[PDB]
Amino acid sequence: GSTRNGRDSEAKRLGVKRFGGESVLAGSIIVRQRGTKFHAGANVGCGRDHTLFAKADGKVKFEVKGPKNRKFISIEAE
Amino acid sequence: PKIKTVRGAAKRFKKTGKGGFKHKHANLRHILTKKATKRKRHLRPKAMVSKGDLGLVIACLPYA
Amino acid sequence: GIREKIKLVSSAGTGHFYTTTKNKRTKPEKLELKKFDPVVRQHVIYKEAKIK
Amino acid sequence: GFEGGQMPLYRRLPKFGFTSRKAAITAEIRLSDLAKVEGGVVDLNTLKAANIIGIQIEFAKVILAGEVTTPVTVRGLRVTKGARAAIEAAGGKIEE
RNA sequence: CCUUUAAUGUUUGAUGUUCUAACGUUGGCCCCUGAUCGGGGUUGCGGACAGUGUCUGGUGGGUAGUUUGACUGGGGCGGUCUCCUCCUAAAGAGUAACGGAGGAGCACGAAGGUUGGCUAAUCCUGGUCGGACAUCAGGAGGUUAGUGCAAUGGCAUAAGCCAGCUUGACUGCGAGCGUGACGGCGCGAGCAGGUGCGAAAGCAGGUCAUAGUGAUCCGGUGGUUCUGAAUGGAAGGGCCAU
RNA sequence: GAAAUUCCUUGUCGGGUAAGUUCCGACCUGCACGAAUGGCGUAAUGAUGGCCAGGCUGUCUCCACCCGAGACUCAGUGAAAUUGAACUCGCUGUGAAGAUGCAGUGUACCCGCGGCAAGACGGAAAGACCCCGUGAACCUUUACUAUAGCUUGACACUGAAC
RNA sequence: GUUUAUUAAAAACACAGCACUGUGCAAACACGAAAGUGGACGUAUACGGUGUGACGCCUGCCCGGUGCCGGAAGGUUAAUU
RNA sequence: UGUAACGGGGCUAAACCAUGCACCGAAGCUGCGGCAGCGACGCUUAUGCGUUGUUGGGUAGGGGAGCGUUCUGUAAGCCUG
RNA sequence: GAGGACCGAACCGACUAAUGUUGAAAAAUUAGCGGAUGACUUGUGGCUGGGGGUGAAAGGCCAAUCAAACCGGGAGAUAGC
RNA sequence: CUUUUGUAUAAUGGGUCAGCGACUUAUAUUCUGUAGCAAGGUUAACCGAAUAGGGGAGCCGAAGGGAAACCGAGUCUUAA
RNA sequence: CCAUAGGUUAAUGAGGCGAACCGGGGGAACUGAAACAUCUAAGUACCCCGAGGAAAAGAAAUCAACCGAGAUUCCCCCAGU
Ligand SMILES: [Cu+]
Ligand SMILES: [Cu+]
Ligand SMILES: [K+]
Ligand SMILES: [K+]
Ligand SMILES: [K+]
Ligand SMILES: [K+]
Ligand SMILES: [K+]
Ligand SMILES: [K+]
Ligand SMILES: [K+]
Ligand SMILES: [K+]
Ligand SMILES: [K+]
Ligand SMILES: [K+]
Ligand SMILES: [K+]
Ligand SMILES: [K+]
Ligand SMILES: [K+]
Ligand SMILES: [K+]
Ligand SMILES: [K+]
Ligand SMILES: [K+]
Ligand SMILES: [K+]
Ligand SMILES: [K+]
Ligand SMILES: [K+]
Ligand SMILES: [K+]
Ligand SMILES: [K+]
Ligand SMILES: [K+]
Ligand SMILES: [K+]
Ligand SMILES: [K+]
Ligand SMILES: [K+]
Ligand SMILES: [K+]
Ligand SMILES: [K+]
Ligand SMILES: [K+]
Ligand SMILES: [K+]
Ligand SMILES: [K+]
Ligand SMILES: [K+]
Ligand SMILES: [K+]
Ligand SMILES: [K+]
Ligand SMILES: [K+]
Ligand SMILES: [K+]
Ligand SMILES: [K+]
Ligand SMILES: [K+]
Ligand SMILES: [K+]
Ligand SMILES: [K+]
Ligand SMILES: [K+]
Ligand SMILES: [K+]
Ligand SMILES: [K+]
Ligand SMILES: [K+]
Ligand SMILES: [K+]
Ligand SMILES: [K+]
Ligand SMILES: [K+]
Ligand SMILES: [K+]
Ligand SMILES: [K+]
Ligand SMILES: [K+]
Ligand SMILES: [Mg+2]
Ligand SMILES: [Mg+2]
Ligand SMILES: [Mg+2]
Ligand SMILES: [Mg+2]
Ligand SMILES: [Mg+2]
Ligand SMILES: [Mg+2]
Ligand SMILES: [Mg+2]
Ligand SMILES: [Mg+2]
Ligand SMILES: [Mg+2]
Ligand SMILES: [Mg+2]
Ligand SMILES: [Mg+2]
Ligand SMILES: [Mg+2]
Ligand SMILES: [Mg+2]
Ligand SMILES: [Mg+2]
Ligand SMILES: [Mg+2]
Ligand SMILES: [Mg+2]
Ligand SMILES: [Mg+2]
Ligand SMILES: [Mg+2]
Ligand SMILES: [Mg+2]
Ligand SMILES: [Mg+2]
Ligand SMILES: [Mg+2]
Ligand SMILES: [Mg+2]
Ligand SMILES: [Mg+2]
Ligand SMILES: [Mg+2]
Ligand SMILES: [Mg+2]
Ligand SMILES: [Mg+2]
Ligand SMILES: [Mg+2]
Ligand SMILES: [Mg+2]
Ligand SMILES: [Mg+2]
Ligand SMILES: [Mg+2]
Ligand SMILES: [Mg+2]
Ligand SMILES: [Mg+2]
Ligand SMILES: [Mg+2]
Ligand SMILES: [Mg+2]
Ligand SMILES: [Mg+2]
Ligand SMILES: [Mg+2]
Ligand SMILES: [Mg+2]
Ligand SMILES: [Mg+2]
Ligand SMILES: [Mg+2]
Ligand SMILES: [Mg+2]
Ligand SMILES: [Mg+2]
Ligand SMILES: [Mg+2]
Ligand SMILES: [Mg+2]
Ligand SMILES: [Mg+2]
Ligand SMILES: [Mg+2]
Ligand SMILES: [Mg+2]
Ligand SMILES: [Mg+2]
Ligand SMILES: [Mg+2]
Ligand SMILES: [Mg+2]
Ligand SMILES: [Mg+2]
Ligand SMILES: [Mg+2]
Ligand SMILES: [Mg+2]
Ligand SMILES: [Mg+2]
Ligand SMILES: [Mg+2]
Ligand SMILES: [Mg+2]
Ligand SMILES: [Mg+2]
Ligand SMILES: [Mg+2]
Ligand SMILES: [Mg+2]
Ligand SMILES: [Mg+2]
Ligand SMILES: [Mg+2]
Ligand SMILES: [Mg+2]
Ligand SMILES: [Mg+2]
Ligand SMILES: [Mg+2]
Ligand SMILES: [Mg+2]
Ligand SMILES: [Mg+2]
Ligand SMILES: [Mg+2]
Ligand SMILES: [Mg+2]
Ligand SMILES: [Mg+2]
Ligand SMILES: [Mg+2]
Ligand SMILES: [Mg+2]
Ligand SMILES: [Mg+2]
Ligand SMILES: [Mg+2]
Ligand SMILES: [Mg+2]
Ligand SMILES: [Mg+2]
Ligand SMILES: [Mg+2]
Ligand SMILES: [Mg+2]
Ligand SMILES: [Mg+2]
Ligand SMILES: [Mg+2]
Ligand SMILES: [Mg+2]
Ligand SMILES: [Mg+2]
Ligand SMILES: [Mg+2]
Ligand SMILES: [Mg+2]
Ligand SMILES: [Mg+2]
Ligand SMILES: [Mg+2]
Ligand SMILES: [Mg+2]
Ligand SMILES: [Mg+2]
Ligand SMILES: [Mg+2]
Ligand SMILES: [Mg+2]
Repeated sequence: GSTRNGRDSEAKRLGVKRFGGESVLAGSIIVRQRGTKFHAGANVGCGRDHTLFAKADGKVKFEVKGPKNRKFISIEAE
Repeated sequence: PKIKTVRGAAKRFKKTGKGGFKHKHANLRHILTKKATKRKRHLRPKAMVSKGDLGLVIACLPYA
Repeated sequence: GIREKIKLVSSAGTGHFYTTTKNKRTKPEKLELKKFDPVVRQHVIYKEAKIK
Repeated sequence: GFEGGQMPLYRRLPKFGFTSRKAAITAEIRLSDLAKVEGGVVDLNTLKAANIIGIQIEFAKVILAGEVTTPVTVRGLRVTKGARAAIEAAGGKIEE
């Protein structure tokens, strides 16, 4: 006999690229994600594939804010 | 006898001032409607040959 | 793959064209859009034509 | 260039450009070359006589490279802006 | 001298008949000649046919040169081969098996941009036809709905639903970054030009995101302040779009 | 017609035998006979295939004796394959997984000669099976690409008249 | 009768007989760039090719496929022009 | 195939548990002597010397430094009846 | 006095068995076996040549060689083994 | 010895000795060392009786960018 | 019938051999392309004809580029352009 399985897709290398406290340059990707598990905070942008990236030089900061206890990433100016 | 150039490589690489090679990007010959303008625009300028490929290019082009 | 390629030709006479696709069975009417012509550097009307 | 059978680099990239016959008969002249000719007049013939340009060169351009410290007359060549400034400052002249 | 229409000296076309002089003769006779070869002569038969050369369509295992994939708990047979989603995967990334499960090879000038507005499923009760389920009203409920199509991650400030105006599904670029052995692929503020929506702050370089794909060569089409084998052109080539 | 064909199958029935997967005669349920890549018969023929019987016998029960030629001893002549090196035992275990050579243990004074082949994965031939190599050959064909031959027409050699 | 000289002698090959088919003679056919030669100093009661295989009784149905044979009104189609 | 499921002998501990102190045991560590690689610190006749720390198992393979053989020059020299 | 008639030596074969298998022999010996006036057998000489011959057909045979002889050459073919 | 994940292996090769038996040669190219000269370096064929000397035809280097025309310490891109 | 073909005689020449080099008529495949057909190997190997001490080629219906060169042959560059 044979199997009807045997397929998969290539790994997409998502996840956090710069962790809390890391110094980054403007433009740096901070996290790659499907949809907004993390949300964009101060000095952070959200791209068309929901990548969060730095809009200014500084240090990465994660926090939980708002009425829904959501996770936000911001850049602290250094 | 004299080493023979690989003529096909000579048609696709040119040596630059510090000794690298410039080349034309792939993917801009046809099937163009379905590609974004940003992608095509970034394929238009010539690029440099990568470090892992420099050896193959140099082997093909002894008189470059 | 029923959608067919088409070109949108500038009305400014520059020869500039964009390309796109169209479902010709459901929308037989010609596509017409204002788009930027980089030759004359203005937005003008562009009209559907055959792809070539 | 063989890579094990994968389309090799020199064939997965595209060809580009054309080769210009006029480039093969055009040469560049340095400022330091100007004093090397015989007689103080720089033209195609005197450069060829001094072995500065090849026998089949039909067009030459003087560029700002090296220095000129003597008055020279340049005749029938193209001169860059910087080279023209250097030649005139050294006391020469450029004739079309 | 223009529309049209009859005929021949007259040019080649196809058919048919006749002719002889090219050409055939493995019919008779004569000579070279002591010769069933050959040649010449003569006569009969055939005759512009046949046959051969060059070109050309068909047929052509008669003959030739070759091809006839890989993975694989041996090979064959069967199944598979690129792309996307989950799990295996050991809480960063990555991670194998002919391991466990599903999808793609598109769709859309609106299903895209923007401004303004809105909020689901399901059930209960009352109500003409009307019923288990149509539309109406109220209540409960709180996303159990929805998302153009798998699955996962998302989504109320909605990314879900409705409407007005529209073409940013713009052109040139791009700090910086991600991901690849490489070819490549991806995210991206911001700058110049021109544009749509909004009073405005602003948003817009396609679509909730992640599949919807094919290098190079060879050529085709349009454009072009490039090239142009003596020179001016042209052919061909380059560059840009396709 | 269960066959030079029948898988199931030693089909089933009859015959022959004490007993018959073969044989002979039938049945037909012909996996998958069949009419000139002939069907069904057929006297004669066959170093042809199968089966039965009489005769015959050392084929056998079950071997015995004998006659010769070797084998064995003496004299003369004088090979071979093979061979890393050998001071070249058994057993149980171990271990590239079936040991003369390791471990433990048992047995064993040194050396010939006639015999036998259980082992030295004994000798012989770079496995012929199987797989692999982008190896070979020769064969096939409605595989691909060609091509001799065969066939078509145009022009030439090739002319006249109606 | 023949055969795998050297592991197969046979039920294989051949065979007389049978049929189909080609061939009008410079025969078809075969060897051969060709000239020629065989076929044959033969001429359809002859010669080649193919299948079957003494003899006896026989040899049924199918021409849709592939081939061969005939047809040539039409469609398509080469060089050439 | 033969004890053949402590390696054997043998063992009632020479078995097992617990506690303790001795000892044996390797190319490990130390002692004594020697050689080499690398690095520091100083001398120096600038390429060796001294002091010091440390290193020195190796297949594919990379790097370094040498032995010997024949032939040419040095050599009509030098050794050799 | 016919006959691919019959029995059977020479002659031509090669069905069975034993032996032999570093042979007496690179295919034989021994005991038996088939044909033996024929499509028989044999001597001498001739002819056919390698994608070619010849083949009562076994891919048989073509000098102890045959699904393409032997010799020389391309030639140190190529060999991811 | 070889080959291997791994061989006392009952995997391979060798009866023994002696002699022979396998990374070369030419040209081109790049890198290292070393020597000469140095913004220069060097000649080829050839001439020459000449390892001299002549011969600088040439080749490499002192400039790049651009498909190219072209511009040039800049240039290309683009209307910028 | 003139003739021609044919026949006889005489004079002169040719033929055959040889290692390479040379001109001409024909002309592979292995191989490489990591398969293979275009292509390559290569106008090579090989077969054939002919010459000479050499052969062949040779006195522009050639190049160049608006300036000029001035038959053929051979060597170094140009340029692995
Ligand atoms: Cu036609
Ligand atoms: Cu003669
Ligand atoms: K006649
Ligand atoms: K004719
Ligand atoms: K033809
Ligand atoms: K054929
Ligand atoms: K497996
Ligand atoms: K297995
Ligand atoms: K995971
Ligand atoms: K919209
Ligand atoms: K809208
Ligand atoms: K990259
Ligand atoms: K063009
Ligand atoms: K020219
Ligand atoms: K052009
Ligand atoms: K039956
Ligand atoms: K049957
Ligand atoms: K029975
Ligand atoms: K038949
Ligand atoms: K019959
Ligand atoms: K028989
Ligand atoms: K019988
Ligand atoms: K032992
Ligand atoms: K034995
Ligand atoms: K293959
Ligand atoms: K063979
Ligand atoms: K027989
Ligand atoms: K036979
Ligand atoms: K007949
Ligand atoms: K009969
Ligand atoms: K009869
Ligand atoms: K039929
Ligand atoms: K038919
Ligand atoms: K027709
Ligand atoms: K030391
Ligand atoms: K001496
Ligand atoms: K005879
Ligand atoms: K044959
Ligand atoms: K022979
Ligand atoms: K052959
Ligand atoms: K070995
Ligand atoms: K091995
Ligand atoms: K092995
Ligand atoms: K073995
Ligand atoms: K070996
Ligand atoms: K070198
Ligand atoms: K050097
Ligand atoms: K510019
Ligand atoms: K070939
Ligand atoms: K190959
Ligand atoms: K092959
Ligand atoms: Mg995944
Ligand atoms: Mg293009
Ligand atoms: Mg010069
Ligand atoms: Mg005659
Ligand atoms: Mg074939
Ligand atoms: Mg071949
Ligand atoms: Mg396979
Ligand atoms: Mg299959
Ligand atoms: Mg993970
Ligand atoms: Mg982990
Ligand atoms: Mg791993
Ligand atoms: Mg792995
Ligand atoms: Mg997998
Ligand atoms: Mg599928
Ligand atoms: Mg809104
Ligand atoms: Mg950058
Ligand atoms: Mg602006
Ligand atoms: Mg406004
Ligand atoms: Mg798009
Ligand atoms: Mg949408
Ligand atoms: Mg979507
Ligand atoms: Mg082509
Ligand atoms: Mg011209
Ligand atoms: Mg011109
Ligand atoms: Mg049976
Ligand atoms: Mg039975
Ligand atoms: Mg019975
Ligand atoms: Mg029966
Ligand atoms: Mg039958
Ligand atoms: Mg049948
Ligand atoms: Mg019939
Ligand atoms: Mg039949
Ligand atoms: Mg039949
Ligand atoms: Mg029969
Ligand atoms: Mg019968
Ligand atoms: Mg017989
Ligand atoms: Mg004796
Ligand atoms: Mg064991
Ligand atoms: Mg054992
Ligand atoms: Mg003995
Ligand atoms: Mg014995
Ligand atoms: Mg053996
Ligand atoms: Mg083997
Ligand atoms: Mg083959
Ligand atoms: Mg015979
Ligand atoms: Mg035999
Ligand atoms: Mg026999
Ligand atoms: Mg005849
Ligand atoms: Mg004839
Ligand atoms: Mg004849
Ligand atoms: Mg038959
Ligand atoms: Mg019909
Ligand atoms: Mg017909
Ligand atoms: Mg026992
Ligand atoms: Mg013990
Ligand atoms: Mg204790
Ligand atoms: Mg010790
Ligand atoms: Mg130690
Ligand atoms: Mg010490
Ligand atoms: Mg150590
Ligand atoms: Mg060591
Ligand atoms: Mg000496
Ligand atoms: Mg008889
Ligand atoms: Mg015989
Ligand atoms: Mg006998
Ligand atoms: Mg008889
Ligand atoms: Mg007899
Ligand atoms: Mg031959
Ligand atoms: Mg056979
Ligand atoms: Mg023989
Ligand atoms: Mg062959
Ligand atoms: Mg060769
Ligand atoms: Mg060889
Ligand atoms: Mg193994
Ligand atoms: Mg061991
Ligand atoms: Mg042993
Ligand atoms: Mg061994
Ligand atoms: Mg081996
Ligand atoms: Mg051995
Ligand atoms: Mg080497
Ligand atoms: Mg330059
Ligand atoms: Mg001669
Ligand atoms: Mg090949
Ligand atoms: Mg060639
Ligand atoms: Mg002579
Ligand atoms: Mg001459
Ligand atoms: Mg001449
Ligand atoms: Mg003139």
